[PDB]
Amino acid sequence: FDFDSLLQRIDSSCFFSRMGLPDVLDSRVILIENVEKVFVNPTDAEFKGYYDSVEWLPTSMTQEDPFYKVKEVLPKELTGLRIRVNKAVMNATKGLSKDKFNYGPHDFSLAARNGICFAFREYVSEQYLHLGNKWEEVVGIYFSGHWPVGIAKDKIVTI
Amino acid sequence: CSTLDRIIGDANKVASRGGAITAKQAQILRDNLPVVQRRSVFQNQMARKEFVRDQHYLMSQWEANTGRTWPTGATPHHIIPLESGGANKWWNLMPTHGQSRKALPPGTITDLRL
Repeated sequence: FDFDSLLQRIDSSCFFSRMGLPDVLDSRVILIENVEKVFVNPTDAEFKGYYDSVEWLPTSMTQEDPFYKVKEVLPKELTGLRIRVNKAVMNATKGLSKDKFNYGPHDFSLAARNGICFAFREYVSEQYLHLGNKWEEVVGIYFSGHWPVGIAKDKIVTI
Repeated sequence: CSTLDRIIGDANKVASRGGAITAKQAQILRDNLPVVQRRSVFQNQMARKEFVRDQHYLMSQWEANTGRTWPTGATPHHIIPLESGGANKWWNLMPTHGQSRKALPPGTITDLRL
């Protein structure tokens, strides 16, 4: 695990730039067009039956990791890395367009910015402690310019 | 009608006698809480604890600010729910007698005056 390689990848990234473009990702991805069709007026055709099963990925620091329920005290090094990945992702997410994050009275821009920082903090925990690859999958979608919003069995719902 | 107007209208139908939302209270709600932020489960649990801790102070302030006695045996109801981003503030309380879509993710900001 190379932490500086992650910071330069974050450095040269284009987060949220490909939201609503019909790109080829993992077969596990369910692609929905926009925030309206995920969160305000969903249809189970676009969710491919999985709407009943979906849980939103965390969009706030006070929410629980859905993949690993790690109760352990973290190494001080890891605490240090999580603060540095958070600041890296905060700098790579300045001045996002609000239009792709807004529908009607709903603004999803804070949820998205919290959600991407959450995913990268947990990805660093995952790779540092060798816990698995659940966050590696989510972060790959972020690096491709999309927003993974939801887990429904082995599927990742994304814009 | 705005979202806020409909919530205020609905809440008043179930208000204790002598406990209706007043013109003043409705304007304060409109001014102080026009946009709300969805709370996490944990943030909702802490907001509920804050209420249990402050509710006697908040009921006194309801009495002093509307010039009315707290209706006998009424429970304090949040007009804008805590989970939706409602406030623990006298102007968000009203005394009371006692579908499809997943809830919005925490951090979602909603403008109520649309």
